[PDB]
Amino acid sequence: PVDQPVHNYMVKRIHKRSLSAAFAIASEALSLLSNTYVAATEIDSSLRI
Amino acid sequence: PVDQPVHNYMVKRIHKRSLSAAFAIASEALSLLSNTYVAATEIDSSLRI
Repeated sequence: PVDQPVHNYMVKRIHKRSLSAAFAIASEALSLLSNTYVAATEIDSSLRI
Repeated sequence: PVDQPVHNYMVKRIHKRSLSAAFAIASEALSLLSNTYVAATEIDSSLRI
């Protein structure tokens, strides 16, 4: 009668990372971009696509 | 904010080759070829083939 069980209690930290990137849009790109949000019979489909 | 993409634009030259060969026809050969253009009951089939 000398044996007893033992339990371990370790805990782990969560830590913290992130991921970032850049993305550029031109003035002509935003200009022809804005009309495709209201795409209709106007705003030419070839340049839009 | 120092990351920007870059695109590469290389173009290829089409170049130009050809291939040539010789091929001879005898006088008897072409003279018999002329009669086979009007192949009929005349111009014998064994010599024609």
